[PDB]
Amino acid sequence: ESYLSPAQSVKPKINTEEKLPREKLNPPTPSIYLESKRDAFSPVLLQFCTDPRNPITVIRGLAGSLRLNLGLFSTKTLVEASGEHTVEVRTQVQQPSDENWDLTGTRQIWPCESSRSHTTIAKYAQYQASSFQESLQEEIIKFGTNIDLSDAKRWKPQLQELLKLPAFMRVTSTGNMLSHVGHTILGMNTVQLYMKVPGSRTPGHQENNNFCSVNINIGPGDCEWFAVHEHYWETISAFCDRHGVDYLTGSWWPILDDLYASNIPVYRFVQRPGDLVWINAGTVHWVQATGWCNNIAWNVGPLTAYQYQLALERYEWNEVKNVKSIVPMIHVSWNVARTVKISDPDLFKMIKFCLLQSMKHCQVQRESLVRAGKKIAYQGRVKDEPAYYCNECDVEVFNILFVTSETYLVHCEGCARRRSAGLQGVVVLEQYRTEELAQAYDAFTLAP
Ligand SMILES: O=C(O)CNC(=O)C(=O)O
Ligand code: NI
Ligand SMILES: [Zn+2]
Repeated sequence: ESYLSPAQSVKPKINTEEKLPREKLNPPTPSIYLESKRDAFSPVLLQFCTDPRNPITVIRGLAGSLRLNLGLFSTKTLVEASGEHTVEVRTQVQQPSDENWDLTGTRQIWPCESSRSHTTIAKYAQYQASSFQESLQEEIIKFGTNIDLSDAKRWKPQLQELLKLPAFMRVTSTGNMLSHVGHTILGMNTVQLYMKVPGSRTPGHQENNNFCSVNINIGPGDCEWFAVHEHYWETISAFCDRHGVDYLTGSWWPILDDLYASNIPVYRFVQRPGDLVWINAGTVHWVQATGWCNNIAWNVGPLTAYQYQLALERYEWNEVKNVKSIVPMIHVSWNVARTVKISDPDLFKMIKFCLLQSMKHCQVQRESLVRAGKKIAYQGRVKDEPAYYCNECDVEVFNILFVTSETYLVHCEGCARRRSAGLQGVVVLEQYRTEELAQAYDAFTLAP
């Protein structure tokens, strides 16, 4: 049933069963300094970032290296650009980066209090200033997050500046899987902006479907990072379950000494302004703003055996957990095989095996349908067309689809069948004839 071949895994081997020393558990943060852009467009750094052995990466002083203008992202510039833009606010209590405490501050705990509000960039930029104001007068916090640069109109010069980036860091690249979904998934293939005051905290998580993440500190203020290799993710999960916080949907701040006691190595590093953090596929992380700063982040799937697997594992994992994979993987794999060539021998062979199963399933789902006497219509495809999801379970639907009215809905077989037992009142369609898929399959081969 699975779309992956375990025998094909490009994952590293960390069968490590020996308590690593203290120097191991506080391992040095992989880091790169960019003299010149020539460096930036080098393949060597691409190698580095994608290396499955490097869960996180900080390129140093990258911005000034490409001469990227971060004033475009300054809070002053954003207010002019859009003053009334909506931003969601997360209210929290200001604490030190490694600690999360109970209200009485007696003991330390995983679950992270977070409370949503909304406001305008306008007012919030005001708060960011009125906060820094009193800090001066001296010598509970609000956090702006999930602000869309998606609109290419008012954000135009903004988005036209991160085109200076190497191909693999860009929001849209023919070599970026998020680019083959064929529609917008916000803050992944769009740019999200964060405006912070000191102690602004993002709790533990992984990127959607294990996609790599690019993050650039606008500055001035520093951002403190913590991260853990994708390998340990399910044991961290185990902590959340224990503490009654949802791993995937929940807001949690890890207790480091818990992780250390788990023989779990932790990267911390500081991100200064102009520094680009690259989160590799799979890496559990959480962040805290030591300063006043703005940050910018979007998601990038590279094309690598590693990225693809982890994307697809999480995908199968979400079906199982009954969470929605924000990326329509089977749609993407097909959309890619067709558009893009492939050098990478493991990557190739992985998408191919996935496609085969994608193809094998339709052939079954159809076969059980046709002997069930169901009429299967063919509806072709429009250009610029979205992937499909069930209405109830939110699982991805590809190829054959189940439609209902009152204006139209799409279901998977199970959720459909439940509704109507004989698929009565349901119209089964095929977006792809069996030959269509058949040819596109062997049309897919290996590029030098
Ligand atoms: O930059 C921040 O505050 C949070 N960023 C992320 O979690 C990311 O880029 O993946
Ligand atoms: Ni993240
Ligand atoms: Zn369903």
